Amino acid sequence: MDVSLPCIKIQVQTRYIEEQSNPEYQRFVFAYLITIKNLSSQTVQLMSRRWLITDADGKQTVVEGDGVVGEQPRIKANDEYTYSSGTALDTPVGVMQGQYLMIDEQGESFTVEIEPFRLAVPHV
Amino acid sequence: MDVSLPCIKIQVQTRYIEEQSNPEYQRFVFAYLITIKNLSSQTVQLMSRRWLITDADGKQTVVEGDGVVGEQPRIKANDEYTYSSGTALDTPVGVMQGQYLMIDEQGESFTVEIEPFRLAVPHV
Repeated sequence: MDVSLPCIKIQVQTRYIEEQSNPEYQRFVFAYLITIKNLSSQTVQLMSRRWLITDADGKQTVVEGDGVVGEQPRIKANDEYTYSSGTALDTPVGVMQGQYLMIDEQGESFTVEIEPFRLAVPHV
Repeated sequence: MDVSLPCIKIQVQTRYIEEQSNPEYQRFVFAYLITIKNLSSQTVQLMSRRWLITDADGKQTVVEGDGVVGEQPRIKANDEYTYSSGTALDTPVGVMQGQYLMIDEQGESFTVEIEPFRLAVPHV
């Protein structure tokens, strides 16, 4: 009957933290706030994460581990989980992309892609 | 920022077609009815498909082409598209899995995985 992977919708908002940064010393600090909405009919659980973080010059770093912010959130159908974290770059703009490794209700592994998004100093 | 690919829910029901089959001659025919639901907030379009069909003895076949049933359905948010089609195997059971290639509202490509489902003679 269901033959699609559980639908997980991810949104992100970002903000440059001027109070933690030092442009002079090439240190640009960003905060990110991420919402994970379970759009499937089962409860799912975020087990681990892997980030690929690229600065504006193209320098790549990998950051992985279990959970987000120290936890493995269990998300019911039609529920969501939000958290925030941060990264520092050597440049005023950069990109993060990666994946969450989740499990479904039967303890089955599935990977969820976090599409690339930009980190940027204000530019309106 | 939405940073996951559009959520597309695929469901399926299959049926063995006794009138089209000939067990004596090892010919087993199944029909399949697929519903594709747009759970994102943009209009998407299904452009092509690719199937891997596996019979109960492991014999594999690939079937691919543009559209489904001649069409490239344009599917709005919270609408759905249903079609049926059919496959014949040498064996009373087998498996189908594959992919749809869709485009999003900006006309970007994304692949939707159709997980394995079984085709089977009735066995209740």
